[PDB]
Amino acid sequence: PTESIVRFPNITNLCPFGEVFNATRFASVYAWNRKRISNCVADYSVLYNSASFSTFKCYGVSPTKLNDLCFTNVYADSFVIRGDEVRQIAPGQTGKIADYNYKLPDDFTGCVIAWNSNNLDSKVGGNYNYRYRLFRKSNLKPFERDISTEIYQAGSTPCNGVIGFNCYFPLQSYGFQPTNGVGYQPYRVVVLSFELLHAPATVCGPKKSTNLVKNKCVNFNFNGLTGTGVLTESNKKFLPFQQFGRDIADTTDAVRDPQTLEILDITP
Amino acid sequence: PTESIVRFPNITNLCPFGEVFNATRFASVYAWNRKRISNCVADYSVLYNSASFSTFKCYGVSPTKLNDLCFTNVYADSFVIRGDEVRQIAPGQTGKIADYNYKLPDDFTGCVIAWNSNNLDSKVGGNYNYRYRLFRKSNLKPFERDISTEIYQAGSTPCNGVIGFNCYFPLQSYGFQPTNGVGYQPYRVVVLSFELLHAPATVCGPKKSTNLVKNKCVNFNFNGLTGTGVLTESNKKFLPFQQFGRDIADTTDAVRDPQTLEILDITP
Amino acid sequence: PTESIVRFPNITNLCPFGEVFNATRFASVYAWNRKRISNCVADYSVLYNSASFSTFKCYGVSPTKLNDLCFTNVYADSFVIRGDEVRQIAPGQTGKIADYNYKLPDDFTGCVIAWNSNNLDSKVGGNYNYRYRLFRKSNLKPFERDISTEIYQAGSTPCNGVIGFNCYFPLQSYGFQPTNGVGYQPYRVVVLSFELLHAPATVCGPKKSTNLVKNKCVNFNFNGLTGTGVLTESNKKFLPFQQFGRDIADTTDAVRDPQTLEILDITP
Amino acid sequence: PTESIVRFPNITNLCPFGEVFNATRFASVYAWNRKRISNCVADYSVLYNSASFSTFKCYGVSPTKLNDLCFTNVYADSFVIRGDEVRQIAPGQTGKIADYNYKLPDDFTGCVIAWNSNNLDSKVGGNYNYRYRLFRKSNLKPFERDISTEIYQAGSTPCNGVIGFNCYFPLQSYGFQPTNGVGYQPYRVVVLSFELLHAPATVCGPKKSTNLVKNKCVNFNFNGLTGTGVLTESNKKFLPFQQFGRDIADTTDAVRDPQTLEILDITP
Amino acid sequence: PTESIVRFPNITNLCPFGEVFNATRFASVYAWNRKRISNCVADYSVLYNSASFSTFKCYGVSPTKLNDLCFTNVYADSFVIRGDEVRQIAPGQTGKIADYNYKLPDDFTGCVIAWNSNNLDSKVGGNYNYRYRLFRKSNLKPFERDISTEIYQAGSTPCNGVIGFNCYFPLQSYGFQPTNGVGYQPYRVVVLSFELLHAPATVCGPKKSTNLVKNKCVNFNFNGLTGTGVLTESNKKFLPFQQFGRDIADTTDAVRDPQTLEILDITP
Amino acid sequence: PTESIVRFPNITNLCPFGEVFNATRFASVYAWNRKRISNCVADYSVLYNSASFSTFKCYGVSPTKLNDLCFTNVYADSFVIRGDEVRQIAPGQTGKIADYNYKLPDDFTGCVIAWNSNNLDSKVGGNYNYRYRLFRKSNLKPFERDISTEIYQAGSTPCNGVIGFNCYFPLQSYGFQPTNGVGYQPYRVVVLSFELLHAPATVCGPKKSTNLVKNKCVNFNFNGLTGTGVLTESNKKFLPFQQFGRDIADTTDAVRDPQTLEILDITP
Ligand SMILES: *[C@@H]1O[C@H](CO)[C@@H](O)[C@H](O)[C@H]1NC(C)=O
Ligand SMILES: *[C@@H]1O[C@H](CO)[C@@H](O)[C@H](O)[C@H]1NC(C)=O
Ligand SMILES: *[C@@H]1O[C@H](CO)[C@@H](O)[C@H](O)[C@H]1NC(C)=O
Ligand SMILES: *[C@@H]1O[C@H](CO)[C@@H](O)[C@H](O)[C@H]1NC(C)=O
Ligand SMILES: *[C@@H]1O[C@H](CO)[C@@H](O)[C@H](O)[C@H]1NC(C)=O
Ligand SMILES: *[C@@H]1O[C@H](CO)[C@@H](O)[C@H](O)[C@H]1NC(C)=O
Ligand SMILES: *[C@@H]1O[C@H](CO)[C@@H](O)[C@H](O)[C@H]1NC(C)=O
Ligand SMILES: *[C@@H]1O[C@H](CO)[C@@H](O)[C@H](O)[C@H]1NC(C)=O
Ligand SMILES: *[C@@H]1O[C@H](CO)[C@@H](O)[C@H](O)[C@H]1NC(C)=O
Ligand SMILES: *[C@@H]1O[C@H](CO)[C@@H](O)[C@H](O)[C@H]1NC(C)=O
Ligand SMILES: *[C@@H]1O[C@H](CO)[C@@H](O)[C@H](O)[C@H]1NC(C)=O
Ligand SMILES: *[C@@H]1O[C@H](CO)[C@@H](O)[C@H](O)[C@H]1NC(C)=O
Repeated sequence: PTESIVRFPNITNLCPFGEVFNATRFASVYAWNRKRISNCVADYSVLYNSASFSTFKCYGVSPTKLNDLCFTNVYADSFVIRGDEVRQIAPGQTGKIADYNYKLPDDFTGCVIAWNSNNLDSKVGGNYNYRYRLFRKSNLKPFERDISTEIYQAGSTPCNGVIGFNCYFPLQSYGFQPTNGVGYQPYRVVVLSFELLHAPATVCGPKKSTNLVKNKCVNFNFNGLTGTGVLTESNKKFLPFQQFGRDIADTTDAVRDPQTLEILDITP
Repeated sequence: PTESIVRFPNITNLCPFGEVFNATRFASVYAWNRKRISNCVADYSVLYNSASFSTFKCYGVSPTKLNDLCFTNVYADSFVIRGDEVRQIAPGQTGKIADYNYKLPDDFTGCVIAWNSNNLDSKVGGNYNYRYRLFRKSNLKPFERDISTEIYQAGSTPCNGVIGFNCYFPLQSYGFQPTNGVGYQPYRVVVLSFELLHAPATVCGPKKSTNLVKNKCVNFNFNGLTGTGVLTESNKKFLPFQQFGRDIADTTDAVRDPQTLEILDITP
Repeated sequence: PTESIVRFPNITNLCPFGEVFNATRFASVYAWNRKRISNCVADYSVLYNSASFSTFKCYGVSPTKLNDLCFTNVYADSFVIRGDEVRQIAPGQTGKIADYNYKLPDDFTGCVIAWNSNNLDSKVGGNYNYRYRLFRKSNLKPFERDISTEIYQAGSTPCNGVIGFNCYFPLQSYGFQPTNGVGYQPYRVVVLSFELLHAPATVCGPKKSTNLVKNKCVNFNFNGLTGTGVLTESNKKFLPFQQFGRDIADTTDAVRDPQTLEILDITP
Repeated sequence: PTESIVRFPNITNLCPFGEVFNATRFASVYAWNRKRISNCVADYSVLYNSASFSTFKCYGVSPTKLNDLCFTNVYADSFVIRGDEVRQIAPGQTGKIADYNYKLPDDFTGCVIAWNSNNLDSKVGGNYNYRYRLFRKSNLKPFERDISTEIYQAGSTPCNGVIGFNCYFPLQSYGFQPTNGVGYQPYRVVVLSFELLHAPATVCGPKKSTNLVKNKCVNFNFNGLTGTGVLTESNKKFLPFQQFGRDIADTTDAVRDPQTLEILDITP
Repeated sequence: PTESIVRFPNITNLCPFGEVFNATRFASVYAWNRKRISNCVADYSVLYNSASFSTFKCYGVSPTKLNDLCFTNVYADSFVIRGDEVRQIAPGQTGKIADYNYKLPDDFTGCVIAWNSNNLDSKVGGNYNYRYRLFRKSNLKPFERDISTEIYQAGSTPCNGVIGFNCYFPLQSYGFQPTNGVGYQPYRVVVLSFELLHAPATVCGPKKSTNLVKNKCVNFNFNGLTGTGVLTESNKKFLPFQQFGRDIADTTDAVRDPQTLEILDITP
Repeated sequence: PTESIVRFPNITNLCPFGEVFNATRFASVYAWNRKRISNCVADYSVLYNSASFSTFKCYGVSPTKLNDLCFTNVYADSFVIRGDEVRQIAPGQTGKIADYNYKLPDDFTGCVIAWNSNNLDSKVGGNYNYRYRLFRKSNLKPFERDISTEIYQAGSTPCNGVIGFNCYFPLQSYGFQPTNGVGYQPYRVVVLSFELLHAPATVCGPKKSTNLVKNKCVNFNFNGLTGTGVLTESNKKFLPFQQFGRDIADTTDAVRDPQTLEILDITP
């Protein structure tokens, strides 16, 4: 191959990562806010090169390569937790946050971002506006939220909606102090889950497209699908929903152009 | 003086310190339990010799000399706190327990007995039945309790007694676990308050009453009234409520016998 | 398989776990006490459900699946160690307790049960009755107890049976106090070690036996020997010590019934 | 006394305490910033009401009585130091800040106001902008500022104006991290200094100025001069520099009215 | 007064502060080594100005003024303790060291000099040669040395020279390691006690003797006795053991010259 | 095999570890000193048996098996750090010392030796002769040394080589004190890296050389190459740079003796 032919869709607007990562108030972990990111371009090397983030652990994908991939959808989950609970935001972990507040699936393709927010979220005299669910009958399914406020019966006696002996309120405040220990500062956590459905991808990295070159052995990056071959005109009539064609060997024979919406036939 | 004579009333019922120190369940610090001890002989040797009481700080009375004195009324304040906040139970300190839960007066005459109770008040998974008042409008008065449960407004919004943003429950749980450190481990605290007024003493030690030896220079202890003199037979007509007697110079010159109700002149 | 058949020997006495776990005085770690448990029914549910054991770590056996398995004999090793020495009671770990006091094998099968015992093993002023072996020439073998009290020759000079310079006593006191931190607090440790030999299993869980079903395909648990097959009456004669009849293919072909003493061939 | 009279000069402007306490960037402790507060009304109650301040130690004047008094001049000193070194801002105290950076007089009249400033002064990657003088040949005199950057010589070898072995820069960077403990936490300290010398007082509390009641026995606070008397007219020839007279008994008997510049007589 | 006359005895030999402080191995605190120091010039500013001692806290005398004083005898008591126990070497303090190992009288006059000794007194694997007395029936008297090794009876059972249950060895090892914390770190402590009683002075400071001038008003420092007066010839026949002279007014009116053994009349 | 033949060359001098480990002064971590050790005998068991080395971690070799295997060349890297960043001297670890001062490759072969030096590298009042590189624009490559003293521009403004606002000096002082904590105490670190490139061995340990026995199946160690064979005589034409010889089977079959320059055929 001589030169790569990158074809990405003609998207003009950047993804609203700034509003998600720089918002004034984040939600509590029991009622975490999920934002749907779609139909835009997202720069992921801005997040990595910024040294504000204490944690940038990515599972199932590499953080440096994130600008080269087109995901179908992005879900951004934002909440505030304790410092010692940051390690519970991982696939296959146990604890109060993992079981009762935010559960990550084992088959997780995404990145976990955690930065210290002692400056903006903590307050002297106590910031008790951040609460976490401490009591639940059963553990949470992955990507499930619990906003219930029913009194957790921890004994034989019914509670009748009144707090007291063995009847506790399900949500407990953190009590954040600026004079707290290293494990007790507020941490804002944004979990970026990359949905990779077999669909037209709408969140692409910031890569400049290259105009189409055919009839020669070239590299190509069609919607994040890297390959090498000769691109020719395809007689095959793809259905409108269909975006890829798979041979008997499960390798893409043809791809629908993401800019001019035509069919190109890949040959080795 | 030749010999020492001690005359006490013939009270043989032992004071209920077993109910105070060996109760199955204590109460929370916001609703600390007060017990009135009177009209019994008190044994403070069993408190002093015990090898479980980590803190035995006595204010206004010597801890070794608890057995010698006589009092009228004893107030036992039992509650459960954590280790770091045991130091707040003293005259003149600040903190959440001192300001909003239990305040000791600066003129406190009594002892503070604190011992670790990690085995009885901690449960694996958390023992949340012990609560403390965390928010209050104004600091507490000495020997004042606040068992009201009203939602504390921490902002400028009238939120109608529903927990949420800037409206917090007044009581917060300790959440005791056996794995927690000694700063956050349960400590049972019994505060003994002795009041010595111009009243006949009802709480005394187990000091034996000796025989009445008159017309000799003896050291004497009549119901806690120590001194030296030559006790003889009197002709004064005390009224039944009148225990001792005073001269023109406001010095004790006659006492009533605790046992046989006989008036004895103390000449020096 | 249509039905499930469980056959266990008709033994009814409970195993003396109460004597092991609720004893008033535990021995020191250098002279740890091993008790042989056999010929009884062991209910491991009462250990698991109760919330006092801070550390409950099983190696080689799933902790929640203790009830269904049958063991030949159980050895319970009890001792007292401080909080930072709890992590050394594990296979493959190092430390003073692992090298000189109690060493577990790398192939250990069983559970480690450690709970805080600050009330029973600490007195104010120091509880020095719990000693650990501090000096030894060589590390201990697995499950080997050393109670020798010769003076340790640290230097090049003969000790001559007197403590002095470069000659130390091998045992050293913990010195527990209730004010000490959780690293220096008493923990009572019971190590359950299960052996699975060719002997008949005597320590079985609280699972209840069912009726024997013959000539039909069932799923059977014969005294811990799980399997599936058509149980049929056999003409095989087993010697009294022999309990099962593995063939040339190392698969269980016949089992002696633990109650009625019947030889039962298994057809797949 | 029939009533109370408070006569203060007709000063309208509020004191610029917003530009001192809420300044964007404080100076370092080696070059601490001193601001002269005069000719304005000062409200010290609003400083005491805020719970942001973690240290409000006032020496020689009580914090509750701050609004009552009047002063001629206020010296507002501001700097940033770590949490462990807050205690060295005290009269008759020793330390690095006391010897080399900021020394208070042994008889100091004012308030040391220190609050935690983690949110304003810390940043990720460390805020090293705040420097403290660590090396000096001699200890600092009280209220003396040293901004010399000469290289301190520790050994006999002359430094020659370059950094090297035994020749160190006199200023050391603090190294404030958001993840540091409370010991190394950035704290902003404001040291208010008051002069009690007799002069025309320019700064007073927010107390309302009442009318002038003559020939009736009233309490008075004439520009901070507390007393009780019958305020009558005077025929004394007060010169312009003379603000309050005195008698042969060295007691205050004639005070100039601050608003009218009219001499009044205090009659007991 | 015109001149100042210092007369000290003609001694030149320096007493071994080097052997006290720079010894290779010190002694344990239960068997602290006391050395008698007499007939020497002692340069206390060598110990004061050297940046080697972490603590140089002096009781009853100023450390800077020690060069200008003369004492009859100096006791140097050297031992090794831990960092947290350095505080306990003081009058009116409690602990294990103060009660059982080294006790200081309440009228103590001297200095306590403590410096860290990590490289000398620690070893990887534990340095156990430094022992402290942990058990004693009664508290120690001031300056009492106890080197007895008898088994402490902490219970009712006789011990009979065998260590075991409730029978402990009285000496307990520190167990120093170089990786230990600064509280558990080996500190060498030397306590200097000065006999200021009425006796011939032997230990004197490095002040140089000046020539004797008579019949004028001069300040004088005769063997550490300071005054102002006129020195003249005296007819008082002193007995050879007598140094000072005194009258009914309890004032020193005659002294003996340290060098010429001449009796001088101090006329004021 | 019958006996083992260990053949080491005729080397008489010892490797100069004395000034590497027991030098009076060490260099700082930014200017880490490197010493090349070759052509001598090194006794690693002296370092192994030392009672002062707290950390003796090794990578790519066993800490027990370092003496018997002998290496081509030894690079000794010496620097002083504090106790917290001892863990940062490991491959793959991230930190200030790792990124900016001393970086080890991920395939590092050798041993890290660290020991506390609080009595040598700390002085009362502070020892500031040991510096570390705090700021660098890029992370260091493995084994590169950067001693540049250029002013680190931390802001946008060009300040032209002067210290000031965001123009920090790159080096900073540890500031060791004897009373500091174990994290802030000096630790001398000697990294002993070894390369195993294709070259004749120059440093080998103190193991003695045995006489040759030919025509018998003996275990042999020919200067780091260990095998089993019948070392018969040869007739090879080995050029003087050929240390050993390999056949078509890619196995060692001819070794020239290091002590006699005689080629020996290894026959299986
Ligand atoms: C949030 O604001 C800061 C301040 O300018 C900026 O550096 C950062 O890049 C912003 N975050 C995002 C995701 O743009
Ligand atoms: C953008 O892409 C669409 C197909 O996705 C195409 O129809 C349209 O013409 C493109 N816009 C421009 C300006 O080329
Ligand atoms: C509580 O019970 C224990 C049980 O032996 C006893 O020793 C102790 O004296 C009791 N407490 C009081 C105050 O009597
Ligand atoms: C006991 O005291 C009472 C006073 O209440 C008295 O009446 C009675 O006689 C006394 N009894 C004896 C045996 O002293
Ligand atoms: C020990 O005694 C307690 C007392 O309630 C009981 O709950 C526990 O089950 C006992 N332990 C065992 C192993 O039976
Ligand atoms: C109990 O087991 C024994 C086996 O030794 C057997 O002989 C006996 O019949 C059994 N009893 C019952 C009631 O099953
Ligand atoms: C600084 O700003 C805060 C913001 O609300 C305010 O509450 C405070 O009073 C201000 N400080 C002063 C001295 O005015
Ligand atoms: C304000 O004070 C000045 C002098 O103190 C006086 O001359 C003037 O009349 C006053 N004005 C008012 C309105 O009181
Ligand atoms: C101990 O030896 C060192 C070595 O130079 C010396 O500086 C110090 O002054 C000596 N101390 C005494 C008390 O002699
Ligand atoms: C030294 O002092 C003695 C008295 O103790 C005296 O007899 C002698 O003459 C003195 N010598 C000198 C040289 O001053
Ligand atoms: C000493 O070394 C030389 C050169 O390496 C060698 O030729 C000689 O044989 C050696 N000496 C002995 C006794 O082997
Ligand atoms: C450094 O000196 C000590 C002094 O005994 C010695 O034990 C040690 O072996 C020396 N270090 C080396 C590397 O030889």
